[PDB]
Amino acid sequence: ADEERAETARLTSFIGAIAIGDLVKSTLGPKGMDKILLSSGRDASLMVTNDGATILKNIGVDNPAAKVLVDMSRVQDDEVGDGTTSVTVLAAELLREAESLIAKKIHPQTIIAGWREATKAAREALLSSAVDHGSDEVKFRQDLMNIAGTTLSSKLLTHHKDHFTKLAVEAVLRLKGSGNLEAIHIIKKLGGSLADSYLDEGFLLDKKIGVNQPKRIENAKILIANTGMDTDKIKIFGSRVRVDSTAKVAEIEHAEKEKMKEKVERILKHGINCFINRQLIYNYPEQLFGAAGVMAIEHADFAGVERLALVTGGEIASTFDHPELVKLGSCKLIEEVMIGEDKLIHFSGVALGEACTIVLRGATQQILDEAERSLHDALCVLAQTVKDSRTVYGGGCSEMLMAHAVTQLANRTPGKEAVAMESYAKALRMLPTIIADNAGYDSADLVAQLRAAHSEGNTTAGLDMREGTIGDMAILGITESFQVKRQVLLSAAEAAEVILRVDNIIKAA
Amino acid sequence: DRDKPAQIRFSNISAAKAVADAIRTSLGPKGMDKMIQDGKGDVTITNDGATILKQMQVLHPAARMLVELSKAQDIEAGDGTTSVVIIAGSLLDSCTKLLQKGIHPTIISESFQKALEKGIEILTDMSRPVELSDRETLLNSATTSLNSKVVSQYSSLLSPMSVNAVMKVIDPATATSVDLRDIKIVKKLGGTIDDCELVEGLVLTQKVSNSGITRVEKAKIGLIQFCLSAPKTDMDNQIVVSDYAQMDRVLREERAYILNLVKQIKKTGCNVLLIQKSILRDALSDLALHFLNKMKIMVIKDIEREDIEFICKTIGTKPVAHIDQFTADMLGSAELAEEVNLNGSGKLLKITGCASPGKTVTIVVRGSNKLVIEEAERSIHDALCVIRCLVKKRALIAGGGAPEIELALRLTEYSRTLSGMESYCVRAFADAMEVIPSTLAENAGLNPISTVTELRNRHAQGEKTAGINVRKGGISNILEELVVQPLLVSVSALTLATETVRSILKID
Amino acid sequence: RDKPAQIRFSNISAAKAVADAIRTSLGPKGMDKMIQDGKGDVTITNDGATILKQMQVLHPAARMLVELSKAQDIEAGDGTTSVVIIAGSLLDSCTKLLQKGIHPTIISESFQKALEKGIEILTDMSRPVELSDRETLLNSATTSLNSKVVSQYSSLLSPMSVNAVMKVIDPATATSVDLRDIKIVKKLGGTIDDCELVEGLVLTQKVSNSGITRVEKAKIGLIQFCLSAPKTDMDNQIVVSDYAQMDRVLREERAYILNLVKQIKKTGCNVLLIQKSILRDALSDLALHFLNKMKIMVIKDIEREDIEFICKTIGTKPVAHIDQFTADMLGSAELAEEVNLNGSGKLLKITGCASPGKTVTIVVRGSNKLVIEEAERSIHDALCVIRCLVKKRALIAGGGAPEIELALRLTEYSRTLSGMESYCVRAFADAMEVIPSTLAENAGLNPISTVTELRNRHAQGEKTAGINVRKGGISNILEELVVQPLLVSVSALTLATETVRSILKIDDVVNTR
Amino acid sequence: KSRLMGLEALKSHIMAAKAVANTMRTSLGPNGLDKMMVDKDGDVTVTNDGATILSMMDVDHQIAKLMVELSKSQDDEIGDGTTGVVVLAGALLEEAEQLLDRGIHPIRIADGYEQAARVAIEHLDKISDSVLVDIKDTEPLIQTAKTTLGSKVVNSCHRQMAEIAVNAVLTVADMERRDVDFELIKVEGKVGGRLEDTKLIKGVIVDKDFSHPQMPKKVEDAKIAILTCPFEPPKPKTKHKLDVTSVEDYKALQKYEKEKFEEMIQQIKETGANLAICQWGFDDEANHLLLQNNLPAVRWVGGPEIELIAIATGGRIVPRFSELTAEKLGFAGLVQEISFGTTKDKMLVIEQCKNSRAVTIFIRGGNKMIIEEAKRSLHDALCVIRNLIRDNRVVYGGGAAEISCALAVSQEADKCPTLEQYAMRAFADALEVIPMALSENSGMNPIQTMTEVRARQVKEMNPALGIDCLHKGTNDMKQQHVIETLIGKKQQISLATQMVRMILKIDDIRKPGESEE
Repeated sequence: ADEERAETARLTSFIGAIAIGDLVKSTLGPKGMDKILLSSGRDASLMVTNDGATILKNIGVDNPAAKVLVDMSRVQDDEVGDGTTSVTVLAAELLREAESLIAKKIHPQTIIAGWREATKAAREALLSSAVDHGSDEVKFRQDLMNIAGTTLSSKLLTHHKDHFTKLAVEAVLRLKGSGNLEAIHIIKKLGGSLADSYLDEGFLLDKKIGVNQPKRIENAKILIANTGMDTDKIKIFGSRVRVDSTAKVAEIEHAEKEKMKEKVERILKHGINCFINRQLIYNYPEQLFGAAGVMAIEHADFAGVERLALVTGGEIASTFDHPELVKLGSCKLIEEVMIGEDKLIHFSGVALGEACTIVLRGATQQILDEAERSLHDALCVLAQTVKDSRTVYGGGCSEMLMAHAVTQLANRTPGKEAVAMESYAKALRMLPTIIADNAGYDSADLVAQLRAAHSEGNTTAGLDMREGTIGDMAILGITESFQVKRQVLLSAAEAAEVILRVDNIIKAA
Repeated sequence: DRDKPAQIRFSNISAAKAVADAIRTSLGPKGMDKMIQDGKGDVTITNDGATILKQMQVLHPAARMLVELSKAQDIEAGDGTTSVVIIAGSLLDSCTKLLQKGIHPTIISESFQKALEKGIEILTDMSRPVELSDRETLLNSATTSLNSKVVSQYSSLLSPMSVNAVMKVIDPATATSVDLRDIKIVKKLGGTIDDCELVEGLVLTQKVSNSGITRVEKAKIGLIQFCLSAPKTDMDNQIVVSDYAQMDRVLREERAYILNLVKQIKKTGCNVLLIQKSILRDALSDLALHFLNKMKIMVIKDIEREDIEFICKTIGTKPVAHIDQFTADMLGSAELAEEVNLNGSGKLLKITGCASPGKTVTIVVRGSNKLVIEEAERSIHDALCVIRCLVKKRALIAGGGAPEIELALRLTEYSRTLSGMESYCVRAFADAMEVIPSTLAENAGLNPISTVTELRNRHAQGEKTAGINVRKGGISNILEELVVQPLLVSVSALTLATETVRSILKID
Repeated sequence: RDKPAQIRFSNISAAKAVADAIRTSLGPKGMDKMIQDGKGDVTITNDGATILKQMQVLHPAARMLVELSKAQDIEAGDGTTSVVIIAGSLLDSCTKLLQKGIHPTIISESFQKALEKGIEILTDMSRPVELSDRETLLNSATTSLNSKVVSQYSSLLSPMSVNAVMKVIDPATATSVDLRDIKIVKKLGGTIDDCELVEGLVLTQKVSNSGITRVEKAKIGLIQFCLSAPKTDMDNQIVVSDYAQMDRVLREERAYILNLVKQIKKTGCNVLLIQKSILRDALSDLALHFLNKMKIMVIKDIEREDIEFICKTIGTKPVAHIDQFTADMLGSAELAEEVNLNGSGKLLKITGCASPGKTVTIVVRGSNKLVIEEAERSIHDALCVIRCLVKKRALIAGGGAPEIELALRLTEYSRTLSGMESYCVRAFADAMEVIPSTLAENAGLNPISTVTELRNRHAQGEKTAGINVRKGGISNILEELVVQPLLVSVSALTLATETVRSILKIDDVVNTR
Repeated sequence: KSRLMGLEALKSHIMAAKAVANTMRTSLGPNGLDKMMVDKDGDVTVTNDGATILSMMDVDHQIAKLMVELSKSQDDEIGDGTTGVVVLAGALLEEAEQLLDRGIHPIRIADGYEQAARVAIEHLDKISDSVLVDIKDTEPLIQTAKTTLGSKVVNSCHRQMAEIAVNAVLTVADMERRDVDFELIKVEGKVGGRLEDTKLIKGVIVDKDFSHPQMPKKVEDAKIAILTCPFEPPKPKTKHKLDVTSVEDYKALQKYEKEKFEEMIQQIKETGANLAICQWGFDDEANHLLLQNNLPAVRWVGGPEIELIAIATGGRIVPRFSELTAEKLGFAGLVQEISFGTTKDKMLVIEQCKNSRAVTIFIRGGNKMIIEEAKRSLHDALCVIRNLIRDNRVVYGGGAAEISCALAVSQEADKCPTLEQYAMRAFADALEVIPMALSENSGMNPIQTMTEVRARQVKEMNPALGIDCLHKGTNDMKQQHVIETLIGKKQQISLATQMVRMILKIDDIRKPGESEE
């Protein structure tokens, strides 16, 4: 196994991971330019990305240091949502620094040293640019509407965001201080328009067994079950699948019917008007639920039967291991109703009040799953925005603010730490270059002016990639929540600092 | 880099003009055929945009964008497959330099996609409204386009049949897009051109009813996606006899399926039955289907699914894949349904009249032989297409690429009116319109170089009069020899250039 | 950039191999060099103490060492290899220390700190011995003369060296008995047996034939004056075309000058050292033999040696034309003696004169200059090592041996400094063990028996002693009669310290066009 | 056939060794830098602890192969210097090489290294304190078990791991000899918690068999029934389906299980716990019917486990249903059923005071690699006191002791002379290479910070204060709280000075032509 010493791994660390920070910063900003997605080894079919996380997920990279970023990318993208393309570049921004610093004789120990303290200096300046908006519900309304769709900006489909973010803020407006994304039932379902993407108050199922089970019911008891029917679960009502004798295989079906039929009983005898099964429902027990006033929905959504268990107050049957014994889902309203082109089974009267079904309606699924990809990262920031209602002034504003802050701190520090810390806030100054140069406008003008603006200090005028020029952050909607920034300010310098301690790399590959 | 992406997008910019150039000297019938060797290594002689790009092709992203272009033109229109590919490389010249001229490619695109908006604004302004409710003005710009274009012979017969289908399927005044979904292109084998018909109910390809009713009134349209044969293992029926002592015991329960579902057809009642093919459906018991026929339901056994699809949605015969789904209601109700050996030779089940979603008409392409049936296709269809363009964007316009050269003249000055860093953009944009008729004034012969010179000036002078006669290929009138663009044939190709280009300019 | 390192490394490289090819030293080692040159010229060279200077090497640091080769030879005249053998002993540590994370600056004072402490310990191993002592003169000469050319004529040269120094001795432990002072002159003929110490000033000139003064009563030479005569300094309108009138000019030219040389002998001059310049012809060959008619020792084109020593000793200046006679700026002379031993050689001996309390003029003789130079360079370096003992009164271990004593003990000061250069000292404190094992270098087969022992031979002898490098056998390195004053070794270290420290500042690429 | 001569072999042994040694010296201290491992599969892992990463490193070259084998015995007793041996074993290496290239025999200075190793040992043994106690060690163990965690996994002190790592030793330290061994306590990695979430257990623990969560989770007595025999009907890793001669015989089959449950519960009840540890995972449809008879059976757990948890109590496993015996059943001081993680089920926690032959610190983590290097932390904090148990002993420095250790060996060189003076030259400096090579991977001059304590060792002796592993501005090996068993440093010397000599073993470097392939 081959030992990579300092510069071998470290250059290999830069070339990939900084370029990994590049094609993603090529996507940084909505005017971060579209990157045609050229996949590695499979799927020649090409999307075109305004968000670099795709590339990271689409294109695999051989650089191990770059293999780290995609995960850190997914750290943001999953945990924090937005900040995904950004966490990758700021590290590369700090890596571009260590390009010199290493060859400039600075040991990566020191390179972490300043960035250890410097990370908070920006955090603290971004704690200073952290100011609570959303301290009022109307604020919170528009504070969501601020950073809700702001999450959707670079992300390829910012257009239906008009209808989407209104949906996205309403469901979280309904959360009312208690973030629940499981009480939001996420259904990406084709049909109708994309502006026909919808938010139900209640639960819902994209699964419809059909109209051969009762469609609408009031005061309905929903059985939440993995209970099988043709599947032959426990508690013999009549012969299940087995051979106990010559003719015992024949005693199966008719008594399996009775078993299916008393697996109506056990299921029905809950008193249900709806039986929602995450597993199969055979047609006779199905239709015998349809004859029992029970709506039996086959193989209903895993997450749905799970959220129906969460939002509606249901318990899973333990896979019929509670033949009569399982607590029901209880939703006073059953609606089999068409959102889009598809009849979907709506459930209201559910246990949770925040319980909602956001129905994302694809006019095409490429935008639909994209709506769902743009949906939750907002909801990620939103639940964050819920818990901490606040903003930070983006578009380079707080960047340059933090830049002028940490640098002037890198000016009052400047021991071994500033060697990193001057290298630190320059990245805070270098990302404002990225979006504006993505915007195709001189940063050296704007940045160095944004510098002056934030060398005067600023919460307001910041580089607006919408305008492509320096402009207000008043909470204009391009003012970012403190939610993602702190996470990126945490997550970004890490992978840099992470590779900073391991230049030594032993490779048996 | 953006430059490696540039060099990529230049390669995109380049290859997008590369194979699309075979389309450019192919513009119109005066545009020329290109013999095209194929991945199979076969010469293919094609003058048209949709065929050339989609027939022999390569792996480059531009080639991916090529096939999108006429196709996006097709779903919009089906008319202007070539022209939509002519506008790309036009802009691709307007595009490439602005990079090299120091303009950011989003600014280049947000120019051109906006330059589109302001630009194509005056197209409809230059344009003229025509009546989409009146059959003639429909048939006019339908056939006037067909007079401007190749298909005449059975069109002037079936272009009114087109509009006869169109007039039937036009509910509103803008006539929506006249979705050809409201129309049904169908083909009978025997018969001549004049046998081409328009039926509110749906004509069905062949039919099979053995003991059954050949013509049935107020006809419940049955759908059997189930079987008339008990489910198969080694046979069509459920009978497999390995023992007689068991066969008496097998006798008992095999008697139902042939009876029940068959009778269930007339238990729910059916005047008709749609049944997919004995290959499309496991087994169809004829011994059951005979009694099923003999119940005097109208059985079309082994019927194609895509007609069933058009039966399901357009005349409202709702899906029955199952007995749980088989009811009298999910049956369509055919005001008449008839097996028709008439209109030449061969059987066709004709639902004649129906309760239908939309306005459903089946236009059955027919001709003395198969190609003459195929001659009847674009005879109905091309007019339907130029109509569905004329209706989707209501106004008509004088065609022939004059509005290209016409508004190419103007938007430049209006680009120049914009100032900003995109004036040079939008002007380059505006210029690109000129090359489409250039190639046209090229391909039709002689001098394109002159043609657009005076025209764009004539378009500051006479405009709509002086233009490119596709026959003449020079300064002329598309009004004097009538060349009409139903706006959507133009309005289609407008954004499709800018869109993929905006993408491929934004593409890294 | 990379430019400084490589050539600086090459300064440490190209000069080291030269300095590494050096040590064959002290007697019978290696095989003779009959040297086809870089130009192909074939040349025989032995006893590399002289070959150092003789060696022709290019490259910046490599030619530096030949220029550094005289550094020991220029002031001292004993153990000329001592600086060149250690010229690579510093280049030993050079590579490592540049590669050790130690700056050329930190390596610069490293040489100093190693030089500073080195010459310090050498004083402890310098045994002070009397500056005027006949023995510490004779034996210093002897030990040298034993190593120098003549080991027999040493018994003649060593006291003559003593007697030459003890005449000019300015007894001190500081600078005295310079080389400008003692005048070492060579005379064809006689013998090294007849090499004569002469207290008085002896000028070595080309004297015309004989029948001239070996005797007393002479006014000294060093005259620049021409003899003005018709057809010399005087106008003659006699025109020369015909042979007879061309004959009339030389006769008045020749007949007149013989009165001038009488006026020159009238000055009391039996000797004239005539300027190598010419006022016209200065003194013509008419004038010169007329001078020889007056028994006046006369050399036209006299050497610069007898011009300055006659100024240094006899106190002599030119005198004017002898018609103008003289200012008597000619110094005091009495015996003008041309020794003819079998007639060989022309030697001007002034016995009694003005003298600056100094300048013994020792006449070095023999059957030939080769026999003469057997004594001359030997008596010189005998004078020199005596001069060195007059310079520094002491005798230390000879032949590079004490550096190995200085090796171990400087390794102790490697600890006492406790600095970044203490490591530098340490690397070089072990780089002075190299010479004795390396002096054995070049001769022969089955090598290694010499090496680590000569290292250990002092190491095993604690900080006291080891085998002699020039003598042999286990003893004190210091007291052998291989002995040199402390000057020679503290010279060598001081000399190589600087020029090799320049390498540390040698950087980039810069060349005068 | 390849034939190497003398240095040639050596020079061939020099190539990767120093390169491997080079990777060690930038790993030295928090100043140092971890060694990432990309596997033969390409698996990218940050690692350390040379024998560990040298086991991950594929050893082709010969001298590296002992570096896995030598450093093995290094990590066991000590826990540190495994990354530090190859430093000196690489540092002392070219010491001899250049001497061999100075013409010095392998016959000559190679003894001198060990001969200087003992005297450096002898010198080391004075430095700081050969003395600790079960109380004193704790603070060294604190500053060990703070930083041992606080180097590898986090940099922060995690106390619940810190002193529980040392007390786990201290729990079995006094079980034997006043000496634990490194197996005599165990570190069990599983992640249900965070890093700080851990279980100090005086016996082994497993996740209990749960055949359904709603069935009651119970624990009783002090004792456990460890079972090869049936606890309830056993199942031998083999399905048993439903075959009954009548529709009533299925419900008649239902009683057979439950009655044989309680019967063999009753047969386990009198013997040990009511709980199983059963070498047979039985039918989980039936197991939760016994979990409905409660008294939870621990089943579907390894056959080695019933062996493990038995012997960890000093007990046995009941081989046969007729062999049921309390001694053939395992034990505990307390068997308790405690939740593994916060949310998940309750693992059976067997805390064994009826014997502890392994006191298992069970550890949780946010992730493996952290709980790994938290485990890998614990192991060293466990290994360092495995020195302490034998002699309670420590020292402060690699830049305090060694520069001082060298300082004796330093002038001792010229006290040697002839053979080993060049050894104790090349020995002493090779010691000071480590503070050098650590000052190397520090932000400081490896010469100057070595010069730092050099002047300090020309001043202070046996220093508690030496250069910075913790990378501070002040260098105090006591107050950097770099703490290493003077056994370990001694053993390290013995182990680090070892390999270089060993490449000299016999005169045969002779290969058929394959010394590596």
